[PDB]
Amino acid sequence: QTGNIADYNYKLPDDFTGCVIAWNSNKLDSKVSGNYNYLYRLFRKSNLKP
Amino acid sequence: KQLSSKFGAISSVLNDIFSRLDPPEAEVQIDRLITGRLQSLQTYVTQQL
Repeated sequence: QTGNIADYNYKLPDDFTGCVIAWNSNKLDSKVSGNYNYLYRLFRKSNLKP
Repeated sequence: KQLSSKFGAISSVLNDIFSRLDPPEAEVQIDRLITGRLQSLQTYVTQQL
């Protein structure tokens, strides 16, 4: 897949022999005030090797 | 002239398929193209034999 996270943050190769596991958590990762404890990279000089 | 055959692919050229489609289906398309080319080569080899 080609996108934003898959391009410069975490790229997956053609062969993986596996998959991902995801779930929704709107309580532990969210606080009453602003929760700005996570950062991600979108600018890069070139592509990211997997 | 058998090299200019689509063999079920979008085009007879391989770089366009490599740089256009996603690798999960591009690998299948290249596999089909190269196995068609191998079948044609085997037919030519049998005729030469």
